[PDB]
Amino acid sequence: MDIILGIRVQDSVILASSKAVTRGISVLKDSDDKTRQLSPHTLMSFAGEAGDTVQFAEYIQANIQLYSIREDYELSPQAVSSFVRQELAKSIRSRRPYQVNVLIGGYDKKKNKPELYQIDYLGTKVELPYGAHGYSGFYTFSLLDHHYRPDMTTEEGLDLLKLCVQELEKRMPMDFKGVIVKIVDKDGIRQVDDF
Amino acid sequence: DRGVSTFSPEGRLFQVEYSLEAIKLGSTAIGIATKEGVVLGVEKRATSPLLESDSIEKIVEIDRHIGCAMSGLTADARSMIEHARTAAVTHNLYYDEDINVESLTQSVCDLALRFGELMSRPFGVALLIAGHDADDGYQLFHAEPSGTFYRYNAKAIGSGSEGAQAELLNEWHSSLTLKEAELLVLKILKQVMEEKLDENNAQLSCITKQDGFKIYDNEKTAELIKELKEKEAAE
Amino acid sequence: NNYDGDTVTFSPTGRLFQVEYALEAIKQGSVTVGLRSNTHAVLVALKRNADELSSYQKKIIKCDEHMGLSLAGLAPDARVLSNYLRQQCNYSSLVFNRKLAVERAGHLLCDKAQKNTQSYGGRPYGVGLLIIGYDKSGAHLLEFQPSGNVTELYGTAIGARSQGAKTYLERTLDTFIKIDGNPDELIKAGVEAISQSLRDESLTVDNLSIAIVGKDTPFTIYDGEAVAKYI
Amino acid sequence: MTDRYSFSLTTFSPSGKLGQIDYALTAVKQGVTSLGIKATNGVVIATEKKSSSPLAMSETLSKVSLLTPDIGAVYSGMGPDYRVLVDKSRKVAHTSYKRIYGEYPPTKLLVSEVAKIMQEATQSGGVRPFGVSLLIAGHDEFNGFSLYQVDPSGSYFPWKATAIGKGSVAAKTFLEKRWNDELELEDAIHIALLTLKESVEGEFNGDTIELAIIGDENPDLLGYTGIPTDKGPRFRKLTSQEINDRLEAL
Amino acid sequence: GYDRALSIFSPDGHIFQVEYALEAVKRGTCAVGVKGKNCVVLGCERRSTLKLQDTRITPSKVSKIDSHVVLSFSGLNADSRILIEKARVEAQSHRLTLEDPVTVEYLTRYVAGVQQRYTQSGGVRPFGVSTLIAGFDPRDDEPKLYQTEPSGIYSSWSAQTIGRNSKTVREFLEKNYDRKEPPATVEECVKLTVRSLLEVVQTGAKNIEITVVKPDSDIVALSSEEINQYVTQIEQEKQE
Amino acid sequence: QFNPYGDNGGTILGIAGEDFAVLAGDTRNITDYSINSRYEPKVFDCGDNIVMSANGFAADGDALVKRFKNSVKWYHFDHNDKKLSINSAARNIQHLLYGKRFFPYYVHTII
Amino acid sequence: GSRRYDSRTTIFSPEGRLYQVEYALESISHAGTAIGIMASDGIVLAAERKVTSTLLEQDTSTEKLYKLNDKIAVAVAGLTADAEILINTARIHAQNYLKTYNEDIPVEILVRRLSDIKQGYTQHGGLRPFGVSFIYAGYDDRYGYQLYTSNPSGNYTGWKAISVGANTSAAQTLLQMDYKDDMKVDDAIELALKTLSKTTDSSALTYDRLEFATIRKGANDGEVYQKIFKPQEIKDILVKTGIT
Amino acid sequence: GYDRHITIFSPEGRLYQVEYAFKATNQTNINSLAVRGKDCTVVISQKKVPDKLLDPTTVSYIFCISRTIGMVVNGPIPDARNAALRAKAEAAEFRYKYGYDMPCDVLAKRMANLSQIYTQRAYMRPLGVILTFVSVDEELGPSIYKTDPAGYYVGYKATATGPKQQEITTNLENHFKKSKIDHINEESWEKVVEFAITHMIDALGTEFSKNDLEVGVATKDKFFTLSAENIEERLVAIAEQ
Amino acid sequence: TGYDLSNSVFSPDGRNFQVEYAVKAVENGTTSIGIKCNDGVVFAVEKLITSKLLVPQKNVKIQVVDRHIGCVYSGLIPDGRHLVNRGREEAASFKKLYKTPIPIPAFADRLGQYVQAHTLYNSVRPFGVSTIFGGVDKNGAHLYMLEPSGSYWGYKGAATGKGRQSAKAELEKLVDHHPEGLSAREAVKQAAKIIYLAHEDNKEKDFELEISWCSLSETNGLHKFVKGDLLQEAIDFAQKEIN
Ligand SMILES: [Cl-]
Ligand SMILES: [Mg+2]
Repeated sequence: MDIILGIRVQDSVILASSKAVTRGISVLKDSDDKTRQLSPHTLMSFAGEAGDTVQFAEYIQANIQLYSIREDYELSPQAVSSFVRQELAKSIRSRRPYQVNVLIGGYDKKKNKPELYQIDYLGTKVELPYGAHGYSGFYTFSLLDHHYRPDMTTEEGLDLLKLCVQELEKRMPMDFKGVIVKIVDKDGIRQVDDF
Repeated sequence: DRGVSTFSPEGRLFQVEYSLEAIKLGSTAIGIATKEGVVLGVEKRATSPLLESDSIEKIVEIDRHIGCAMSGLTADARSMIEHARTAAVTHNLYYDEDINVESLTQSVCDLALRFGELMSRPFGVALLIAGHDADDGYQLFHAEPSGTFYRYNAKAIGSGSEGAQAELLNEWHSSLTLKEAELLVLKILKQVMEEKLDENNAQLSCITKQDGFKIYDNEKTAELIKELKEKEAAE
Repeated sequence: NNYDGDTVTFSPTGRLFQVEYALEAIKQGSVTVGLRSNTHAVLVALKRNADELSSYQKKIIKCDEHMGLSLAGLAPDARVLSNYLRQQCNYSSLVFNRKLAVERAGHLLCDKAQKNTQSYGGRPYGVGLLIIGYDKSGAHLLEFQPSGNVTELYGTAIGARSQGAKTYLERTLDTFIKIDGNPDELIKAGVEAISQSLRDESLTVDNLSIAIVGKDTPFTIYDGEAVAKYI
Repeated sequence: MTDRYSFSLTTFSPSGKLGQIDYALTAVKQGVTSLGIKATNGVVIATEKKSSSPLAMSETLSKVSLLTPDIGAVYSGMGPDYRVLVDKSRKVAHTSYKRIYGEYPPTKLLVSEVAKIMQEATQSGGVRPFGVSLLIAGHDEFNGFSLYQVDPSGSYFPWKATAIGKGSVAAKTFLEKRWNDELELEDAIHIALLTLKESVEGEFNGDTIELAIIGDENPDLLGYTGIPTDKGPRFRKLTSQEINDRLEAL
Repeated sequence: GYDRALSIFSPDGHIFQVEYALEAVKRGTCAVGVKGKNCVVLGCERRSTLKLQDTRITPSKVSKIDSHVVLSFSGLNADSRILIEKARVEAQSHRLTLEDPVTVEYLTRYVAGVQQRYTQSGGVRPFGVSTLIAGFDPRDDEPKLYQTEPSGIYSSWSAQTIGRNSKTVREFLEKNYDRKEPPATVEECVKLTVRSLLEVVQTGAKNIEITVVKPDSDIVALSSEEINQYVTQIEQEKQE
Repeated sequence: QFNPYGDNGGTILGIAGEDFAVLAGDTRNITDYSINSRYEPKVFDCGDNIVMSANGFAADGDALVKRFKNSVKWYHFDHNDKKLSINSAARNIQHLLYGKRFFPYYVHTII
Repeated sequence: GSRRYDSRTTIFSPEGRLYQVEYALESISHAGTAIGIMASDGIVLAAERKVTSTLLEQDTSTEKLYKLNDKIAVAVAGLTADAEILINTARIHAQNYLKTYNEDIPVEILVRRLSDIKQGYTQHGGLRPFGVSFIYAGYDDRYGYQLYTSNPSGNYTGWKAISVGANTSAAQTLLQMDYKDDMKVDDAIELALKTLSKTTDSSALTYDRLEFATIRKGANDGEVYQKIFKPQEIKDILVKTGIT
Repeated sequence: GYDRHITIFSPEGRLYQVEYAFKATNQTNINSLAVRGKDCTVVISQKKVPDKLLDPTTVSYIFCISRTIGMVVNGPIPDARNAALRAKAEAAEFRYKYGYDMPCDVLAKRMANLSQIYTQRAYMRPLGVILTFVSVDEELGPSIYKTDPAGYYVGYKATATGPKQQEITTNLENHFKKSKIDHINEESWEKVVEFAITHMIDALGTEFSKNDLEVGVATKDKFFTLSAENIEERLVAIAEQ
Repeated sequence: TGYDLSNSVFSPDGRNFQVEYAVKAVENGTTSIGIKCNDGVVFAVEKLITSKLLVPQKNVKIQVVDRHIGCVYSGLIPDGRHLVNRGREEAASFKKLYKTPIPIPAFADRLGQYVQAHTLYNSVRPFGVSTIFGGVDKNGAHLYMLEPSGSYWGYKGAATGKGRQSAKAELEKLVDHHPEGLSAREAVKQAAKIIYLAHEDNKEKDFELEISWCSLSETNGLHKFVKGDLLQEAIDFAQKEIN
């Protein structure tokens, strides 16, 4: 875990998530996908304590999938984000809290608008044009403050994302073995294979 | 009404005796024990021709060395089998060995009387538990909802039980081969069954030390049925 | 009649019919005999089979190295009670490094059976037991009934036609009590006692079941070819 | 041991009747008459003090009970069932309201809580319904004065004026003739005493009649001074002397 | 807690509460399942004593348990929701631990186990519901159709019907369904299903529901006009 | 603060032959620099030709042996006087020990 | 023991019916009639109060019509006390959903859960079922305007127009006759009152014996308004349609 | 007719088990009486010891609940003792929780509320007893409060309980008509006990020896029972007047 | 009717028929007695010798509670044991909290409340025993008799079982003839006689006598069984009186 980014543009939400899984002085894997599809138009990336991350991601995934089957309907990104926030808000006062930070990128089909939510392990939710968790934000936020425009295309958003990854690869201490990039729009979720 | 765990004036538990009547309504199941193995056979009894008969699962594996056949309210047997399987595997985990067939049966029979006012009623199903262990060799047990189990050389349960048991009385001897026992189950099943016996409405199985518990294919049983008919016509 | 629906109800004459119906299950059970001298205590049990293809229902259960019983009635209830005895015998050993007295064994069974006769929902035990044992005060023989009543005896018998063996032992009392330091002769007396309860059937090799405990003899059960000596 | 009665003792009969509720209402019918009348500037509740024995001190037995400083209750039916309901009603006013909002509940909501308790005795395991009908009079800032009736079923209805118990049928007819929407509190007390005389048979005075009002705030009954917003209880029980004064000009 | 043993044996060896639950199933609207060569079709009756209904929002008779398995039923409607909910939860729980969706056999075995538990648990009555569970196992093109009932027994069927007048439609299917050659196409399977319901239903208007399930989570419900075309076609061939 | 463990010292040794096996152990019991007993046995015959010793903290060692001896007893009751094989005894003891994984028996056990 | 006195509320008849559910429905058939009519631009709820007394306070009274949230209301038919237990549960459930998802609860979801509660009382617990039938009238952004009913069995269904309580047979026939799909709210108001006026057991239908409510999008732009009619407003609407 | 076996309503709105519990009250065939003085409250009860083998000192239906409160029971002794033990526990707990001695009338209410529960809850039967509580309350003065199986309770100027209760009741009624006051206008408790015995003798029409009576007296800060000799001394005083 | 089918149900009389039915079971049982004496109490019981096969002196019916209380009962023997087991728990918790051994009157109420509790619910059965018990405490000697209803009183002499009326009559004579008091050693001898006299109502089977006693002087305030020479002496005294 470590680097998870998110950028909301005109017609889509783009999530970038590092591929490295490190334990001790060994990079155990360099192709790890730190994300789960909660519903056809909602994607959640995650980062934090080992084990907790996936266990939480999959638990949320199961619940949203259960809801979808029960009501034969897809929950809005806003609704999913609120559900996730509450689960974390419960967790923090538990015996052993989930130490997991997430980004929820979704496309609301009723509003025809992309939405990006940033939620930390405390259950602190914020809707943002761009978001990051961990040390990443200390570089990317200022970079995006400068280069981001609200009316950008998906292609422009990917170039803007490339600029972030380049900066992180230059100034971050750890080798995070690149990122997996996924786009969330009106047509659902797809992965960019060449990044 | 009246209590579930009530004794009759003759000194029997009403509910246990009534569950025995339910088992008499069930389909026939036969077991025969030999020195070469133990054979288990059942009547499938499909309620309609549209029902896919191969989905009727009345013979069941508990462990590699223990098999089980059922008769009566077969839905009730699911939790009994589950318990048997867990008991067998759990014993292997705790002791690094196979569990004795008698010990397994005893564990299943402990559930039987755990009912009252625990579950609400006794089981409505009887089990034939067949297996092998190193100590007492090939064994066949009849487990009832009374909590009682008897070892048998051969045993029939279900609707055609009393007629089949009398037939097993004459036919069984201590030097039966496995092949002889297979035919004997098929013979006796064909006698007590309503519909005509074939590979689709009857199922065979066995447990041997070497190969463990095996349910026979419909192709294999069909050849044993054909072998049986030829031998009866031959004299 | 109207007062036999459950164990919590007394009859107008002060009877507990469910307890009496449980007592009736014992009378249906196969005969078993108990007797002792001053050195040894012996259980002799007639085992019963479903048919010629079936095995013979095991009647005798070991509780500890120095104690055990024979049963007559519902076998699962005997398994529950014998298990309880095993635990109580074992508790006495682990905690106090003390072999459980046969008298206390009886007291514990009495109190366990009683609780089932005073509460709604439950039922009485449907089995009678004959407990033998050798403890610090010599050989013992107990008779347990599921009413709760436990009784210490020189000899007794329970089950179907148990009156025949019980009469014999009542005559033989003076003889068998002084069979000290001789196991085989005390068993012979027990085998002759149970024979008085036989009708049409006789004692065969896989029919008879004998158990013995004594001064220098742990509780051991004899079945199969080991009892051929006494036929 | 233990409560084995975990099943309903009140069930639907083939005709659709809930037997125990009907029978509870029959018990209420047998009970002594009580009534309530709503005025423009107050509410009055009244009942007869049926003495079990002349040696008994009827002052110690209070049929009209304060629930909150602005809410009072009276009943017809089984007294013991009423007494415990008053205990539970007083407590629920604190636990489910005052300890949360820092103020007393409005009449309608306290009534609602009492109704809930009585409904549960109609459905819960191993219990019979309460054998009483309550008349609850009260005041609150935003609803003003109000009067409610609560039946064994747990149903409650708001009334301008009504009566329950022994001679309720005749008493309700009497109240229909006399009641108007311009009644002052003193006029309602006068009518209450007239209505009650019809049902009472023996002695009719301040010692055999129990009567309380929900009217103006009573600073003299508050017990302390210094807080301007706290002006005292609107519930006041009329004294034996105060009743007799009005019985002369009857 | 309420402990009473409601489901108990009778002198003749019957559990009346389980058998009375079957009567509730017999009262329920007819439901039929027919599996073809490459598909399964679930047909369902809807009683026409209810006009002024709102079919948009009214609970549909066929329910999706997962994207690849469906469940229809006959009997008490309120009871069916409880089974469907439990099944749906177990479906997601199976995906979570095994990392693979349920097989139709497994899902059926679970639902049947729940029904059985309610026949020997204290304080509860059995489910007055029999179900038809149909679908396709993951990465498998062999059609699956299973039936469950209040007792807890379950089994696989080439074709089967449950509910009121089911014995009439079972009679129809028994002669019209060939084991050696099942309905080769979707059209053939739907037609045979509609035909079988037309023996019992009344009118082929808003009384018949049809749901077609195909491999790889391909489930679609037919509309009124689509079903009406089968009804119109069958009646014209009948007049002969 | 109360310390629930102690060290009773001693040492044990087991060797296996072709048709035999030995399990030896010194008879000294100690706490700190004092001797408690010069003859306190800690190698026991547990039945079914199994000898056992649990060396380290004697209170935990005696408890474990006691439990295993009791395990042998109940194995007989529950499985028709079957002899507990050495391999089966080993696996049983694993479970006894691991049952107290989060409050261990401070012993090195040999059978 | 106590077995002797157990009614066994959650069992099947030999015919496969639930005794207590059937008898609860028999109870509900004597309760005051409640009608729900769904129009294209709103929903009407109309209900007849049970034999009113002249000294009953009418304006500060609530017997038939209850508010569950800002978008959903119910009409009651049966035991009021039972209905209030279920209504508070429903009100809480709606707030739980809103707290969890930050969205108003879809009508069906609320209905299903309330119906599931009723179902439980018929299958386990040994308690009597709730002697209540609801008409749910509500709106959400998925299905728009919706009418549902639930009964003591825990079974619920959707409707264009429906009646519960007394004389449903006669009421349903009249609704089935005059109802059509392109109907407006003001027309549905008139239909609801006309149906009650003919099916009533009373001599004449008056304002004091009625509860009335509408759920329109008659607020300002793309938002729903609940209107629980006041006594004077029922008096006026009764004159306007020419019943009095 | 199972509505007569448990505490549920009959068609005419009655609880038969409660009514039958009232009849259990008189099973002992003992009459009790309670009156108030200026400074005291006196309670007296008949004492009948039929068996010669009984230890007469252990035969009692009067109980010392707390230091200040006394209680006499009309009904079978098992239920009487059940009620006594509970009342003792309640009075002790009250003092611990609220820091002052439980008043007579409050204990009566508490025991009455418990009795009420048995009339509503099915698994619990009512106690077949009538509990008469007496004290000299520090706020209300001399106090008599009585409880029954229905859960009813009320204060009394004076009271009587038992088979011949009505004869005793009217006897007392006529006295208070005559005296025109709520109590026995007497200084010492000795003479109030004498009044109680005198008016019981007149009402019942029987003469009493020292062993035929049982007396309890409540004064400020203590309730106590009288011995046989204390009663004998009291009987002598009546006879010599 | 049906008022007698369920425990804790009042009949129209105000009676609990189930308790009265339990009394019948007590009346069916063997005879047991209790005699209060100068500085203690004596207990005795009839043991019917059903068969020659019964081991003499080895079916003990009298039970001890704590170290100073003796209990004996007639009726359903198991029910009596259950009551004693409770008595022992009650006496143990009293001594645990209050240090001093439980007084007899205190102990009497503990059993009384427990037995009475078994008349409050239909889910339990009343006790099928009348229990005679007592001992020596700080206030001296106490004898009690407890019945199925929960009713108990203190006694000068007590008797219950099949021969209760015969024993009661004999007990009443002792109270009359010895107003100053009866000694402990005398009471043991008298107890033997009264059991032998009460055996006339159960004379088919012959019986075995069993006696126990608590006395401040003779047993030092502790409960002991009468055995050996003192037992045979009491048997001979009884044998001489019947002839
Ligand atoms: Cl209270
Ligand atoms: Mg009661």
